[PDB]
Amino acid sequence: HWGYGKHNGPEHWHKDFPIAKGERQSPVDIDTHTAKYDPSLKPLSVSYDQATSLRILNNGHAFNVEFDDSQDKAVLKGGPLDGTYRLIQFNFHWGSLDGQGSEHTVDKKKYAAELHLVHWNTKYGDFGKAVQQPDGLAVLGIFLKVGSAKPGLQKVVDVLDSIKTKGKSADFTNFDPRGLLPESLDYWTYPGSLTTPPLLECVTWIVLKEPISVSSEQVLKFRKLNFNGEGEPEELMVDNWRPAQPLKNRQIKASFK
Ligand SMILES: CC(=O)Nc1nnc(S(N)(=O)=O)s1
Ligand SMILES: [Zn+2]
Ligand SMILES: [Zn+2]
Repeated sequence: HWGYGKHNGPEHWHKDFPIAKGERQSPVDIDTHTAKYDPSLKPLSVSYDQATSLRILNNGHAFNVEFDDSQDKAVLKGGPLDGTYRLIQFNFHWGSLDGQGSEHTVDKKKYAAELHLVHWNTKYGDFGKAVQQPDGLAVLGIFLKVGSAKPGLQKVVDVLDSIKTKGKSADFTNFDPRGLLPESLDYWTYPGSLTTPPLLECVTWIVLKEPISVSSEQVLKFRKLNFNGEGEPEELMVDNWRPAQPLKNRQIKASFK
């Protein structure tokens, strides 16, 4: 089964998922001097006030917080998007050390972790259909750097102990995702893919310029999770990030100058 180890990591994925060597793979390195400022990009519209979180789960690769996506409660629109995109989940990627952990990089700079807020285009009916379309998903990427603590992330940090191993899940209601957003919504956007198998090329990536700060104690708790299931030899869940892929003549557009 795929993973992030020496024998089943990113460099091996192409054997089971040939699309890994595709034309629009993610993540990528964002070269800030080559990115094109596009004055026609509209501001992002994030409406998370009616968001309903359900559970938090350790899937053996990272941990996800899932939301009720049966209605337009938490949606993303505007920016480079056409139509309404419904929030379904958010997940993180982190490193074993503070100088690595993010998937996307900015001018080769790696951040301590990266948050992904996944949304699917409502015109497709369900998430399963959306992943088969070139404009099926919109993922909002937020960088995390170590500094002062992020109050809004603490609820997540505190519950990690209950979902320590692969397969564990816990009820996680009333979590407000607005507490994870940076102050500015300036962004870079480019057409890409999911960063984990099946690596489908169905994502419009929206990467925020401004990182959020989290404390050392907060990220330390992420590193306590396990890749393994209960009762198996312990493998700490760290470095669950995919390296930057070739841009291959796609253009990264910026909403700011
Ligand atoms: C069910 C679902 O959302 N799966 C995802 N797989 N990888 C994702 S990512 N890391 O690109 O956000 S989202
Ligand atoms: Zn799996
Ligand atoms: Zn992710």
